[PDB]
Amino acid sequence: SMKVTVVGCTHAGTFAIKQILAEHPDAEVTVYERNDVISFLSCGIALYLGGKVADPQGLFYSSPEELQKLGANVQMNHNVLAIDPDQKTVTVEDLTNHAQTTESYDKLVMTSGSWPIVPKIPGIDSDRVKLCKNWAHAQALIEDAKEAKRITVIGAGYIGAELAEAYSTTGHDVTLIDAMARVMPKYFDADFTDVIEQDYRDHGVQLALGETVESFTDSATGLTIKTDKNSYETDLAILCIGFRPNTDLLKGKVDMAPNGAIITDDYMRSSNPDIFAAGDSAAVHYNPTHQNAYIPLATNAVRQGILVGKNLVKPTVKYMGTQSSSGLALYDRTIVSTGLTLAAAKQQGLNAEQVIVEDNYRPEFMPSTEPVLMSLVFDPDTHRILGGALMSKYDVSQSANTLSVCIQNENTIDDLAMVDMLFQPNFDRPFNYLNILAQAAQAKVAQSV
Amino acid sequence: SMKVTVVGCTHAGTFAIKQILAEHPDAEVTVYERNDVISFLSCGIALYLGGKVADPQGLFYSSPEELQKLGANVQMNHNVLAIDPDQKTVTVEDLTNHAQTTESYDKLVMTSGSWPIVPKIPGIDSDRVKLCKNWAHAQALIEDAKEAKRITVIGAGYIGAELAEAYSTTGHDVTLIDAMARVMPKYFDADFTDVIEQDYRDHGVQLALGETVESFTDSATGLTIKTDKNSYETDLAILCIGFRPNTDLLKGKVDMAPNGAIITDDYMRSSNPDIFAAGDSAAVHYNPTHQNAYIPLATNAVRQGILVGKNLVKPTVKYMGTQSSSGLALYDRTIVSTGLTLAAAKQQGLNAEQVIVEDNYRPEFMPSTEPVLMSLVFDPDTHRILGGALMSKYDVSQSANTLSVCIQNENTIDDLAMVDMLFQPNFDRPFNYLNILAQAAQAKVAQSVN
Ligand SMILES: Cc1cc2nc3c(=O)[nH]c(=O)nc-3n(C[C@H](O)[C@H](O)[C@H](O)COP(=O)(O)OP(=O)(O)OC[C@H]3O[C@@H](n4cnc5c(N)ncnc54)[C@H](O)[C@@H]3O)c2cc1C
Ligand SMILES: Cc1cc2nc3c(=O)[nH]c(=O)nc-3n(C[C@H](O)[C@H](O)[C@H](O)COP(=O)(O)OP(=O)(O)OC[C@H]3O[C@@H](n4cnc5c(N)ncnc54)[C@H](O)[C@@H]3O)c2cc1C
Ligand SMILES: NC(=O)C1=CN([C@@H]2O[C@H](COP(=O)(O)OP(=O)(O)OC[C@H]3O[C@@H](n4cnc5c(N)ncnc54)[C@H](O)[C@@H]3O)[C@@H](O)[C@H]2O)C=CC1
Ligand SMILES: NC(=O)C1=CN([C@@H]2O[C@H](COP(=O)(O)OP(=O)(O)OC[C@H]3O[C@@H](n4cnc5c(N)ncnc54)[C@H](O)[C@@H]3O)[C@@H](O)[C@H]2O)C=CC1
Repeated sequence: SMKVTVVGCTHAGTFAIKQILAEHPDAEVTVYERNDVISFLSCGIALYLGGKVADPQGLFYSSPEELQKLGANVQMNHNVLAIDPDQKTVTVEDLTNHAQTTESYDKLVMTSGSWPIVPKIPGIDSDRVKLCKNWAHAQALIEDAKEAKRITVIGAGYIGAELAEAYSTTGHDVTLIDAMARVMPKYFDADFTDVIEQDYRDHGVQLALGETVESFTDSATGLTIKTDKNSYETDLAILCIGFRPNTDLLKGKVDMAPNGAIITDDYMRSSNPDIFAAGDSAAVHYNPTHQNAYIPLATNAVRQGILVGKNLVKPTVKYMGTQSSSGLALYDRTIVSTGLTLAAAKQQGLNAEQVIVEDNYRPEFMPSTEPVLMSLVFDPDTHRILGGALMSKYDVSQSANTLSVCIQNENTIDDLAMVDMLFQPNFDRPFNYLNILAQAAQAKVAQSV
Repeated sequence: SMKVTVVGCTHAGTFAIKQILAEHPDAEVTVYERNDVISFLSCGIALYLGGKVADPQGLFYSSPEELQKLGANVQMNHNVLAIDPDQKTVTVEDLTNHAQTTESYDKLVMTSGSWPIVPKIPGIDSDRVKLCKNWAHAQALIEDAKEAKRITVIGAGYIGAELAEAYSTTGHDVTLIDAMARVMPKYFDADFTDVIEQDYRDHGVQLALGETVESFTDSATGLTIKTDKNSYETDLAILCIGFRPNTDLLKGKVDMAPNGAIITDDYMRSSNPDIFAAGDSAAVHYNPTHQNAYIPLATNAVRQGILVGKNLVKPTVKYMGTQSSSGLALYDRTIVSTGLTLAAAKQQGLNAEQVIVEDNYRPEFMPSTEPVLMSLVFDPDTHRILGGALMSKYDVSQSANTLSVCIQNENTIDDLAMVDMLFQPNFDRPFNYLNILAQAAQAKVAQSVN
């Protein structure tokens, strides 16, 4: 029978394994994972630190026992040391007693994920510099937070943004550093991030944008962070400056993007037809540009894991690509986006324009309403939608998924301007705010004629 | 200059006129409207009666003066008496002095909308039987609600459902009657309406489903509504049993559906190439069946009005059809749908199956969460999505628009099962609840193959 080795098991491995066992229940699935847990939802770290998670065990949705019971041979506390695609073997280390074994496989599933970027900076080994990725890291932050009044968050991507918000609302003195000039520059245009930065300033967070850490130095009173433009004193520094694919086991053995992301076909197969990849080990197929990209999100892991299982024996279900839809909640605002920002489209040489629209999401005659700030990015010539974003105190998150479906189907601003959407004054004006947004894009293109 | 006559101006006429004047500023636009107002949002009636509207002037978004300022010749309080397409004339009555005039047109915009269905029943002329459509009706209801403790709502469609809830939450004794066995049968399947009906009962509303009124009889202490199965004593009856297209001016003169809805091409042109129709006077192109239908919603009026304006001279923008997406809020529940119910699909002989899924919309580890009851209706062979619905105390209304776009693009359950949707625990589980819904449809189709 078919022998399947799965390297790594947080989310992609978990979904791949369950899918493989459901659709090929004779297969012999072995999974290796360095940790002693699986399925930890790292989104819960900031939620716990912000006082929003009562029981942290609720942040796990599966377990080794569950996978074992389903028919998998589950090897926790094991570190895969080598993969030999020519001989189709893996060499593994039991972390409890150091014992090494070598095993054969017919199909290998590379769900080894990512690891935080850790720059080579003097002092980075300090006990006061911590990572924020897995359950081990979360437990350390849960313990440190009590004694750490002053917290420096290094990196203002999604992780840093959520941490800075969580610590600031729980009475800590927060400084937020990013190398770029704005917070979350990858995800929103300046009209959005200007508003978010002002929120941070209003809540007492110190912004240190356009700065890179040169050194960490311990002192009698805490940790000294020297940037190229300033020096900060802190009790705890959290490093969250992005992800690096954890794929060295296959470096030089399968096609990879420059950063090591495994390239796959539409069935999640690597350049080696017996080696699949899913999750943060793999590039995504990014529909707005029709290019490979590396934008690691749990949504990719659960989908690609399922596809590995469906395609393990022969191509069966095509990968649909992604829009990299994403969002978060900060200080009572919902902020969501999908596809390209205008900044990114222009940076990549694409033909792109944008409208920004601020409207109340439902009529003023209602008992209450809320402004929603909206962005639509489009090709001014083909009118193809390239991306969009929404921000409101009203929960507009579901509208980013509507835009995702629009992009998935290559819809234009003219489609979105008139496509049927319901009207009821509890929810919107006679035209939905997404119709209104696209109508403003029409008006921009028409004025350009 | 091109001469344009617009018959009727609540919403579709308003949007057509603004679009015409913007795209052809020189055209001479004359609009006739029976009432003395335009742009009244009838959705505000239930809201006002429910105590949710402070200033009812906020329920108007435009005005005769605004259209006049924009260049229209606005003839309020005028009633169009005749339309002769062969001669391209309209005959009109000034209601203030009965003066009639006849005018020529190059293009006519039929935005005459609809009127409530009023059946031929003994006693229906009573002062205690009221309509619930326009601003005149609203003002009458606002006055009478003060004294009438017992309200009978005749018709459990959207209007009736919202009225019953509005009156029930402001201290009235409400009885809700429908000829059909369920409330809102056109819009949701029984798993949803069973829940809504229980909601009405829990709030003291008396349901009289599967009953038709035989007579209204004034009695010593109120009005007696006689049905084929019971009798009810009320202080006010509201008749809201559907809309009829108000199209008699053109009956015999342009192709119509059996109920009088004007059939249009993809440019909103009637069978007479100089007469356009938009709004409740017109049929919609219903995408799930690819057939004409009559499902009057304000969403159609605003869209078709715009399209009339863009297509008045030459075909410029095609009509995309509709899924008839619709929904409402009742007792803290958001309830939305798009496309076909299972019941409707099978009543029309379509090949169709359904999955019902109830899940919390976001993870249980959050400080709160809410169940969402979901339905997906689909062709089990092609996998095409035919319709869907969601119900939750969390505001899931936007998800009905996601489904609408899925149907607009002829997407399948397999598309929806995997299409990219964001994950953040403030909003959903790793898979969005719409992904989860379609994955359950996938599981149902898989079980039926072996
Ligand atoms: C704080 C934080 C918050 C986040 N919030 C969100 C959010 O809100 N929404 C969203 O969509 N995404 C979010 N993400 C991203 C999401 O968590 C990741 O995309 C997801 O963890 C990737 O899943 P994965 O299974 O592919 O890889 P991983 O989670 O990285 O796990 C891969 C596993 O492989 C193991 N492994 C690696 N090498 C070996 C080896 N040689 N031998 C044995 N085992 C090995 C590792 O121990 C690891 O456990 C967040 C991430 C973080 C850190
Ligand atoms: C209580 C109520 C609540 C509603 N709630 C919603 C909701 O929440 N969401 C939604 O999408 N839809 C809702 N609707 C439906 C929506 O209001 C209608 O679809 C909309 O009014 C149709 O607009 P219209 O301009 O095409 O037609 P109409 O509003 O019917 O206006 C047509 C106009 O033409 C005039 N007219 C007719 N004949 C003549 C003539 N010979 N001469 C001169 N004038 C004439 C009439 O006076 C009328 O003003 C609701 C309707 C009602 C009654
Ligand atoms: N709500 C959501 O969707 C969430 C998803 N994630 C995703 O997990 C992955 C990792 O998250 P992040 O660590 O925040 O990565 P990120 O890619 O989202 O942000 C990294 C930030 O670090 C900055 N940066 C890079 N190098 C730096 C340096 N030397 N010094 C200072 N700043 C530097 C970058 O300008 C960038 O803003 C991302 O793909 C993220 O989208 C994580 C948390 C929440
Ligand atoms: N939130 C929303 O979308 C709303 C939109 N509307 C729309 O306005 C239009 C008219 O609204 P409604 O009057 O509610 O029509 P409707 O078509 O929604 O419902 C009419 C109801 O009356 C029943 N009925 C028909 N004849 C009857 C009879 N002789 N006796 C008793 N019951 C009878 C029907 O079974 C039906 O349930 C509809 O198209 C509606 O969708 C109106 C209010 C709110």
